[PDB]
Amino acid sequence: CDIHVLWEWECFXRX
Amino acid sequence: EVVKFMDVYQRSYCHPIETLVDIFQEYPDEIEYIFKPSCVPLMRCGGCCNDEGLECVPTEESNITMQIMRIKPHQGQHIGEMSFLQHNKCECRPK
Amino acid sequence: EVVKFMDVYQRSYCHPIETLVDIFQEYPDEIEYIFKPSCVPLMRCGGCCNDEGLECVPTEESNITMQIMRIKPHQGQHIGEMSFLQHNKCECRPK
Repeated sequence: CDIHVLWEWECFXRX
Repeated sequence: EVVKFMDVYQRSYCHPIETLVDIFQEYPDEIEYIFKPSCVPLMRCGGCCNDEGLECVPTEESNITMQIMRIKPHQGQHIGEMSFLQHNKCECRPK
Repeated sequence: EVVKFMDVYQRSYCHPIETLVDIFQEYPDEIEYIFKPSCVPLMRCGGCCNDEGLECVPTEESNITMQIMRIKPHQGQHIGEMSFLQHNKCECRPK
């Protein structure tokens, strides 16, 4: 999940 | 009536928003005058990025023209056209 | 189109405006945590007044609740509710 761009639920999985 | 997470994130992520900006910021050379109004509304990049080592900065600029009242001390009240810079797209880049 | 004087003035006069506010500046006490998103959209007083001896100030406030992600270093990501102050009415008053 590239830090420079916006959003997917499955980026927020990873937290 | 709680605001849901993905809604909060989407509304706060780096994008152009209506921002009230003091005219002197854009025309510091004309600091002797008084302007009415003193503030003008302009689309400008704001909001946050995914990281605290990135800034929200523009990539596409453009100009808008507005009628502003201008008063010089010991002189007249004139209404006239002034140009301001607006931001059309933004990006998160390293700070 | 050139924006007409009266329209510039109406749009920029003291009123509540959606504003992107850093969560750190609202809770300096909770400086140990990281927030995602790190700023939020809030109705707050902005704009200008007829005079340069008046400030735009709130006359009616309320609270809104948002889902924020709170990260502690060497700990988990928890999404919980936080509360922030909003301005519902604004007026120009002396400084």
